[PDB]
Amino acid sequence: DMYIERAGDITWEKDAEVTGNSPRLDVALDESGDFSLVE
Amino acid sequence: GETTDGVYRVMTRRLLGSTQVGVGVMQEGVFHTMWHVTKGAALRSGEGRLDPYWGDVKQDLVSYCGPWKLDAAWDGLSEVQLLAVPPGERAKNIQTLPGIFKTKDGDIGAVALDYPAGTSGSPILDKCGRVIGLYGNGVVIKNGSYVSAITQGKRE
Ligand SMILES: CN(C)Cc1nc(CNc2cc(Cl)cc(C(=O)NC(C)(C)CO)c2)cs1
Repeated sequence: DMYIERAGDITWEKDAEVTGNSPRLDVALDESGDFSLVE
Repeated sequence: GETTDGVYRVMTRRLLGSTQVGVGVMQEGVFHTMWHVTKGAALRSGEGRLDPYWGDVKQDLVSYCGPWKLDAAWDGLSEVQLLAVPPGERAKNIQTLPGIFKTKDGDIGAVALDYPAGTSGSPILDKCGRVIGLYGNGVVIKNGSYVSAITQGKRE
């Protein structure tokens, strides 16, 4: 049985940790909501 | 129940101790999460109850108390912030420039950041603090790393 707890405000924060790449990927989406890589 | 706008953890006691199964966004009195986090079950906020109002397993989205409220969109250019809420850790902003899921039905923004499965539902923000979608449905790439769609619902 499931409950929620507040974790914070939804704000853009000046000088947050900037990271991650930007891949362009070929994906399929099935009826069950699963993404997969095409090639 | 707590109806305050903001980001929330989704918790279960059904496993060992208290386990974070994911994250959602409270906005305009409606709780927004991913379907795979709750499987459409009811939720507790204190001694208030939240009942599911809308959902769709293919979009992997679910709204509680009211219809989906979040209509902001990635502009396909600017950087965004994942407001990540990892299990047992503080809310942290992680800024990134999204990649792309190319699909037969169209292109979606994608964010390439690794977090435990319990971070599913964490909101993705534009520069004005608006939620442009939720993190936690996507794919594992040729590296073993995770890439999530920017998953956004429709407003009516
Ligand atoms: C297919 N949909 C419809 C249902 C499901 N989707 C999931 C995806 N869970 C998830 C979420 C997030 Cl934010 C990270 C990870 C993850 O594995 N990340 C590392 C770093 C690779 C390992 O910790 C896994 C579960 S069922």
